[PDB]
Amino acid sequence: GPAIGIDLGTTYSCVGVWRNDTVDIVPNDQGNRTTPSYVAFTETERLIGDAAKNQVARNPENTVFDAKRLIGRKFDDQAVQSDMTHWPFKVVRGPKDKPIISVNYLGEKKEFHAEEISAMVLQKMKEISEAYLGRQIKNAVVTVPAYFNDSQRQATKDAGAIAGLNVMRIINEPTAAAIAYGLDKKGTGERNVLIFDLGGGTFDVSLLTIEDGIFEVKATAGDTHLGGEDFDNRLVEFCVQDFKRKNRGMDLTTNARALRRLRTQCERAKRTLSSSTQATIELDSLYEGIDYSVAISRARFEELCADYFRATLAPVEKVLKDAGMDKRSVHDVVLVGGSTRIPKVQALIQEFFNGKEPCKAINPDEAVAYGAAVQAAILNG
Ligand SMILES: Nc1ncnc2c1ncn2[C@@H]1O[C@H](COP(=O)(O)OP(=O)(O)O)[C@@H](O)[C@H]1O
Repeated sequence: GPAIGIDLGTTYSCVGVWRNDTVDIVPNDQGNRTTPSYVAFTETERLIGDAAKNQVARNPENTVFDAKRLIGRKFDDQAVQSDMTHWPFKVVRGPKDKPIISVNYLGEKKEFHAEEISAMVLQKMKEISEAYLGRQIKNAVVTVPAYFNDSQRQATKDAGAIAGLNVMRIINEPTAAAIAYGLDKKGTGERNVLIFDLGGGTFDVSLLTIEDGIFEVKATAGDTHLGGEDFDNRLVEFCVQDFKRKNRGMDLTTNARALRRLRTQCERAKRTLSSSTQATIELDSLYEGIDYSVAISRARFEELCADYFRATLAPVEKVLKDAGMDKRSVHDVVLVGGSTRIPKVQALIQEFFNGKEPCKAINPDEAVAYGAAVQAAILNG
């Protein structure tokens, strides 16, 4: 039957399908083409995607996310132990050193492996595709980070099987993005491709070489805790200090609701500032019946996050340095990840590459799913 490509992302997931001999990226029921990689369990239901993410504050112990940071890893891994201190859900050690997520669900304690959480997300991507295409779907390519090891790959395949998918192949995220732009069929001889992938919570840079249409991952670098959320945090912080300055030292972070509402509008302000030079936050009855409003300029946003945005160019230097390649030798710079929409981030990268135009014609948070789907179709016939 038909085959699909799924980007199983750390914070968002995305699915591509084949209609009329081209690739369609599938909207979810919110009209969005990316679905949060969130699941939640209550006494009467389980929620996936936006619904799960939206109720996190009301049910934080049973709202699971970041499963991609556990999948295929061991419980006493240092990264795992570090991440566990920032998650409100419980993780305990299963037999054979396997992490187990423990939550409450339908009135009982329930245990899940990370691949079981990821299977739910994959099942959602499968369902929305089935509605979109009007048929049952089994065959899929699923993407993973280039640095994922054999155990992380197999656990991703298992998440596939658990969701009822026949995973024809697990391919690398940066390669899928390269495939989406046809880069393996563009020009003569050897082609050097840099993938710059800045998301909600992770940053990955990958340097690939293509020859005779064959992909080799030459070098990877990045930061697994830099992305869009950190930029949101900086906007929040600014607003908190502005509010004190206006209201005799009153701190808004003391109230939870005021923070959620503020964090919600900061995210929206950040998005708005990718296409406008000004954004407004205005929230009635924010803290102590105190109303709050502020005008935030793009320049101010760029200023609050200046260190972060400069820090994204260091992994670009590391992959090039590690591969013994000059930045001049890169033929395609590909922007992937929703945070690449930030004009300043695009300007920094373009400046680093001496004014070269990036490949950005495909939505950067859809490029991976797109390439996955091309590959699914090739493997499918
Ligand atoms: N227009 C925009 N301007 C700035 N940031 C954006 C915009 N659209 C999406 N983002 C950011 O993209 C991030 C999600 O990226 P995505 O690539 O979907 O995540 P993942 O890393 O899981 O693949 C979020 O932080 C979101 O705020």
